[PDB]
Amino acid sequence: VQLQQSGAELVRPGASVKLSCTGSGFNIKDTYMHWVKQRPEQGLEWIGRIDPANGNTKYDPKFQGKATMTADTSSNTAYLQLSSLTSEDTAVYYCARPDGYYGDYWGQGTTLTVSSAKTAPSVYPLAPVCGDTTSVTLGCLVKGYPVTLSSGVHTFPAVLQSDLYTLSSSVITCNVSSTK
Amino acid sequence: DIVMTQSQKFMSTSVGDRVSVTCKASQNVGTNVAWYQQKPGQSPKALIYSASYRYSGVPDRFTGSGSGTDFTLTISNVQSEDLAEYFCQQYNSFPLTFGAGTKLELKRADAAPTVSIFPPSSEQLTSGGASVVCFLNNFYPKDINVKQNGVLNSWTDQDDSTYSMSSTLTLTKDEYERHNSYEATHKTSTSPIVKFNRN
Amino acid sequence: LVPGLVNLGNTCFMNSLLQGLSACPAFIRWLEEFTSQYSRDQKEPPSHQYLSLTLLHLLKALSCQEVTDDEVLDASCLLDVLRMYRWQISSFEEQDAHELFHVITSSLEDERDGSGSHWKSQHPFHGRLTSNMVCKHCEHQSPVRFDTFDSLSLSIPAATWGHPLTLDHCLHHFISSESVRDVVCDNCTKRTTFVKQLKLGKLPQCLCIHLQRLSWSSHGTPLKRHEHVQFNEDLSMDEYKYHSNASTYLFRLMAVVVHHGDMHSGHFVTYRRSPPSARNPLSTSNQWLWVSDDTVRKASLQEVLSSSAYLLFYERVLEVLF
Ligand SMILES: */C(N)=[N+]1\[C@H]2CC[C@@H]1[C@H](NC(=O)c1ccc(-c3cncc(C4CC4)n3)cc1Cl)C2
Ligand SMILES: [Zn+2]
Repeated sequence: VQLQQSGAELVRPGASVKLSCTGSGFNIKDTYMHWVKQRPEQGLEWIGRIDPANGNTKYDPKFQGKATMTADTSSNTAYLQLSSLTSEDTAVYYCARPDGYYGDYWGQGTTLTVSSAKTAPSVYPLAPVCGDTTSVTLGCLVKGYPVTLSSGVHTFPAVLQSDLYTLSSSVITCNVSSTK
Repeated sequence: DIVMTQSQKFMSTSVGDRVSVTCKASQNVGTNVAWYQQKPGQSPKALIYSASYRYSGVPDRFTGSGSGTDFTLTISNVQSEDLAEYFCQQYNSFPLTFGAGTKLELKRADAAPTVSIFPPSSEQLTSGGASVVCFLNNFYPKDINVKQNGVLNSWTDQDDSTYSMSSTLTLTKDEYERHNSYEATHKTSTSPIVKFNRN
Repeated sequence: LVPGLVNLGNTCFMNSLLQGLSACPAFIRWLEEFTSQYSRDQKEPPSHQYLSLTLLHLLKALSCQEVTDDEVLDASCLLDVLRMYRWQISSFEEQDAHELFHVITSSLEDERDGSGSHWKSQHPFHGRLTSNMVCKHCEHQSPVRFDTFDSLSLSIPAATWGHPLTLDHCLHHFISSESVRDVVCDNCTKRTTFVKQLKLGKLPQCLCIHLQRLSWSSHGTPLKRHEHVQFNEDLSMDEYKYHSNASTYLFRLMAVVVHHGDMHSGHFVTYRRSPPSARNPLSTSNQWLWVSDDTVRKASLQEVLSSSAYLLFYERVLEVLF
């Protein structure tokens, strides 16, 4: 019994977006339901609770002027609407639905991203030609990365500037959306 | 508003061990704390709804405890399934608030990393730029330190469960050739050893 | 096989409470004690006590097994005695188990305060709340104030996240308090803010919890709270107590009074343990019963723990050895 969410999206700063949720079991207005915000450094933050039998919800007072909530019942779509995005308003947004016997239901996450962009990158090798071997580890890197990219392999997560992510991998064959 | 102080971002355990992550709240929150679990790539899972009560599908390994202000989640006979992020959450008051999140890891015998450095490449120079990379792989201690400015870094999570790290410099060609005359330190080290010569 | 109680019309809320009080042996032993409790040598003979004896008469019959098969008793003999005290039932809002419990407990205390020369013992539902205030900038406290109770009447908290409500949450909501923002301190010699502690100082042997499931709505109509509160057979009170020491207080369930329906089809009912005196008058049973006026039926424990509690008659035990 899942609670599917809407797919992710990307916009420039100063815009506005709206998200969606729906599940494979009713009681939609016959329950409370929440939205929360997750970004790795600051962590999880609660933004509001919807009252889907009616619609006068409760918001976090540090969000109210920037986040708004609605929903529908016969079509199970509960929505979130948030506005005036900065690049600081990037995070994974979960919608949650409590249950009493099982642990409360959570949806597959929605990863809102915001930057001043709207570019399948280049790849470069990494070769220890110096030869001070005294059995060897080497690899490759990729410019401005969602990149798709055999044991003994370590790959690092992307870190990004100007919505272009520097990332690397370690073990030519750098093989070990965009096109190769 | 109200916030919960979690003790660390990171805790070390053994398999079959007993471990106790904690939360301390700003004010009296009664018995109204809940504990959650999240593994990388997943959505969160609720473990305990009051301070001590288990949901369905939660092993007897997990117990919650505390009242008012100081709270604890204890895992006994820790299984290999229990290496995840653990949050605590209030529901005594509006707004509802969480902690920062605590990851758990298998402790191990400290092991030095494997270090590599690479020069710029002719392809990278062909595009008009220059960039240098330092690998610090298979590190077994967490509090590694690696470093002038321009640095950017990236880290894997724990894998046998060693770490790994990447570190990078980026520059222009004429800037790179303007200065060729310029930390890899852990508790296993006596002093820094980083693997600059261009010719 | 406990005796039923006849109910025609208006008297179910008394029957359900009686079946509850009958499940607490300490209350029956107090009455056996209290009604026999006299002081030698005093020249003034004691004042009589129709209520204490009428109530013991019934609860002693509901405490032991039936003597005649499927016998149903008549507790209207109790209704007349209460009217000899001030109690004149005058509204539908008063046909309640908790209200009666407070009428009974007050009318017993009138009888303790009646005969004054002879010592009568205080009833086992009696406990004390304590209020105390501590200042944050100097970490020092006021001297305490005390208060009395016969029941912890817990208001039901409103939902926040949507986790199951527990008896712990309705208790911590009640036995706790906020901070005051303007009154001066002593140690800080001059305007200050301090924390209001509320805890319970005396714990009764018979502990009456009460969930405020029946109240009045915004504009005066009867409002019922339907959401379920989770409770356990054994309950530990060590976190609500004032004295900061390692001694332990633990309580075990004896009866649950439950309210079904509302208005036209509203009704009171009682889950309770079966009598102990199965040739072993000290062994508290573990077979539970469901009693509705003249109807008696076996009930499992999962049937009790799933019901929506109105009154919970907990009684203190020392250790969990069952
Ligand atoms: C037998 N079980 N019944 C008859 C006597 C008691 C019941 C039934 N009445 C009710 O069920 C009843 C009684 C009182 C209230 C009520 C309303 N508002 C507040 C309160 C509490 C006193 C604060 N009680 C509601 C009902 Cl439905 C008739
Ligand atoms: Zn002070």
